[PDB]
Amino acid sequence: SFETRFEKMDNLLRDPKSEVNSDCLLDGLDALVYDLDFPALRKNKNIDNFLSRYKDTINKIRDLRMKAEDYEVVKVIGRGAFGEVQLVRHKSTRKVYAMKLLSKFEMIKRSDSAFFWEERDIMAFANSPWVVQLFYAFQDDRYLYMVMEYMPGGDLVNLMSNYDVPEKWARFYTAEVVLALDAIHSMGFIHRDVKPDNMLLDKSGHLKLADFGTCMKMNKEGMVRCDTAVGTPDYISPEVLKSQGGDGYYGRECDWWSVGVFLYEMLVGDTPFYADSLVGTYSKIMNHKNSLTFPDDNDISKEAKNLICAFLTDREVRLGRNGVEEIKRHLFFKNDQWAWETLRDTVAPVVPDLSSDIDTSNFDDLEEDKGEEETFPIPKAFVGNQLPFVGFTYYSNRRY
Amino acid sequence: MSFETRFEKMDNLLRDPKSEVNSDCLLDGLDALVYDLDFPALRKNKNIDNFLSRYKDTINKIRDLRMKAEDYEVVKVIGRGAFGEVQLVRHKSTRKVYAMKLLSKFEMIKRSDSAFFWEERDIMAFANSPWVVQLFYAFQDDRYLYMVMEYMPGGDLVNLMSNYDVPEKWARFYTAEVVLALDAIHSMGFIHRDVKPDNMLLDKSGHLKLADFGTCMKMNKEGMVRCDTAVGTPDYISPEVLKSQGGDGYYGRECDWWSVGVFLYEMLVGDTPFYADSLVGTYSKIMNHKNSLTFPDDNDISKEAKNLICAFLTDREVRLGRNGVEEIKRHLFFKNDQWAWETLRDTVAPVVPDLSSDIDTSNFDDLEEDKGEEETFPIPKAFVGNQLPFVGFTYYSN
Ligand SMILES: Cc1cncc2cccc(S(=O)(=O)N3CCCNC[C@@H]3C)c12
Ligand SMILES: Cc1cncc2cccc(S(=O)(=O)N3CCCNC[C@@H]3C)c12
Repeated sequence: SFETRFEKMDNLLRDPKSEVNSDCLLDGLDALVYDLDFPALRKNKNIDNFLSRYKDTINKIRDLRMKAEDYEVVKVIGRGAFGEVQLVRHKSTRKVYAMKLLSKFEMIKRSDSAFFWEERDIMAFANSPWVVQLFYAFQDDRYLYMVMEYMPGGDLVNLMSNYDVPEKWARFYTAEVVLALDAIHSMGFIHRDVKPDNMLLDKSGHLKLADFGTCMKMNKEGMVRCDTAVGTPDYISPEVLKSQGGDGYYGRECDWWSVGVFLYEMLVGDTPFYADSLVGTYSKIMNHKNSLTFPDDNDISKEAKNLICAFLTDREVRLGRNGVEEIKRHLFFKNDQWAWETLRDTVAPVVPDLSSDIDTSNFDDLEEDKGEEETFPIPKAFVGNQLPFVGFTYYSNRRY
Repeated sequence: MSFETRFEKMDNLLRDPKSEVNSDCLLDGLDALVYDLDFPALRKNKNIDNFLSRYKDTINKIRDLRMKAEDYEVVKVIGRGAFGEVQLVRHKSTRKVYAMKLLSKFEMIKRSDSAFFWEERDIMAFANSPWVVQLFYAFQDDRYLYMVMEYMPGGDLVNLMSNYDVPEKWARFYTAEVVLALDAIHSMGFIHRDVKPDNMLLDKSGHLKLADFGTCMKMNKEGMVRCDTAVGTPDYISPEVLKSQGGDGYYGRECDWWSVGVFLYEMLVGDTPFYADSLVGTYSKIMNHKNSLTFPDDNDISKEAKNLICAFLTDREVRLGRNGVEEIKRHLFFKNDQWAWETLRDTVAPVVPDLSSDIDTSNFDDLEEDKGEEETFPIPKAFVGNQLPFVGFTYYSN
């Protein structure tokens, strides 16, 4: 019909998940103008006319869309591999966020993933108390921007470094991680990178999973086919570490192995497979059968040792293989202060004491500025470097 | 300005029909970029190959839902333009009848002329005047631009002048309707620059509308325009525009009234006042208008008609219409006892067309057969950009 078509079209223009909604269409034009405004291409008639035809229109567009100078930087609080994360306040709304930056030139310069899509999709739609929420995402010719909620409590690395964690606490944080990963699994994802660095606490002291740069979608059988290893040297599982072209076909059990490494560190004080070098940890992990030993100290309860061992073993025997419910039924979690279905409603072991909306005490000092980072080379001919990052924007068509 | 304001100002721009960043214009820019990149030589670049591979399923579906050419059923060819034919069509779904104009993209690029359609698209779409032919829809593909307009069943004034010896009473009516039609186009801020019977069409009631505006321009601060172009049909073109060969000339809107004087002269005498065999001879007679403008040895033309034709066919600085349009209306030639200006298009027309159906094309002569195969674009080796001058043309109505 003539109306059914006009309707179907209006869906693809509004739906927050359309490949061509207002966010994607306003980006596509913004990408073209950016990737044409070079004197070596201005010699072409069509390009020179097009840029002069849209010059006044495109400068009005960029002044109205969300841009970097809309935010007031307060302090740098994190360093990612591709860009820093800074505590900012929106100049107009006065609201405080944690803004993440991603250098476009850097990611294009050999980072075989285009990973930002998976993290943008989860943090924006997950709608879970265990997942850090993405509020806005925008871009320009240099960086990608991810405006997320600020976690004032800090990461679990900072907590472990300033405390000797007792079992009561370890039980709480391990249980909150288990529910956090089960929520990510329900979305159809294997995390592949579970570690304290990616765990942050809110203003109440409860745990959330920040960063999802290594998340991948499971198939119908619930497995993942990968030819290259992914993760962190200490927390990586035996099957993900030996990932090769011969197969490389693992399930979600690898995530629970990392939770066992996480529990071991909170009690013992060190990683279960520490070494003098980095490549030593590798041999120690592949030989987990004989290398996994607890130090001579009576303070690790029988149950704690049992769970850590139930996680740190071969995939086929490893606990958590028959669903997440057999992990929750474990005796280590058997306590008398909370229940699973009401855990994030109970009072946290360490409640943070904050002075203001911008209290950054739980975050160690960084440097700021660094000068100016070099970006893409000025094109001689049409390169089209913004085409990969088209439609990353999350502003005009957000889900409410 | 607040954040709630900045967000909403942006959101309104995607629905505003006058906006250059409206939803249809943004959809054009993506539709275009896929055409001007999908060549096996440019697939070597991965940023392009990856961009095209993502929007495959998507851009194919977009080009399927939007208004396309096969949505209309062609009934008969009724007109021919420089860049493509104009055909009477019926929309297959709504069953409504329109006159659709076609413009070959490749042709406009080849002739180095792809910046005139904007002025006509803007007027016919927003003019909202009984004197202006209305544009309902405008869409495109990789080959032509499309302009869906209201069909004028009355035919052009050329066909009327060829089948009748136009009496003064009629000439008075049609000249007055042109004067009001041009005054409406002037109020929008435009000088027409191309007033002739070919561009005048009658509706089903027999009243005049200006169709085709492919040479209109926006007037500057003093209400004038500086331009430099060639000459197409110099029979109606004024002295000032002819002296503007280069861009050294600044002319006002009084050039449009000169053409109205040529229009009145033709309706009565029977021929153009400065006609010649060659194109350079027509020009020479226009420049020497003080001596070439004459009248036949038959006093069929009244005193008033002679006066008005002379008041229009003189130097710009003395030409009638310089001191506004009101001094033209006050002229004694128009002094009649049939109508008044403010109610003219409500009176009965001198020639009311007799129609048989919604597709009666009797007032339009049959048109040959173009037959000439349209040439296509050669496969690029770099970025050519043969779609950028045609982004933002698509337009829908409510
Ligand atoms: C400090 C911080 C504070 N508040 C919210 C955050 C949301 C995502 C990431 C961070 S972050 O910790 O800056 N961050 C990115 C740097 C790489 N290391 C992983 C880690 C999760 C936040
Ligand atoms: C026949 C016709 C019939 N109905 C509506 C029309 C609207 C615009 C142009 C035409 S048209 O006359 O086809 N036309 C274009 C060809 C060049 N000459 C100018 C003239 C106005 C219409």
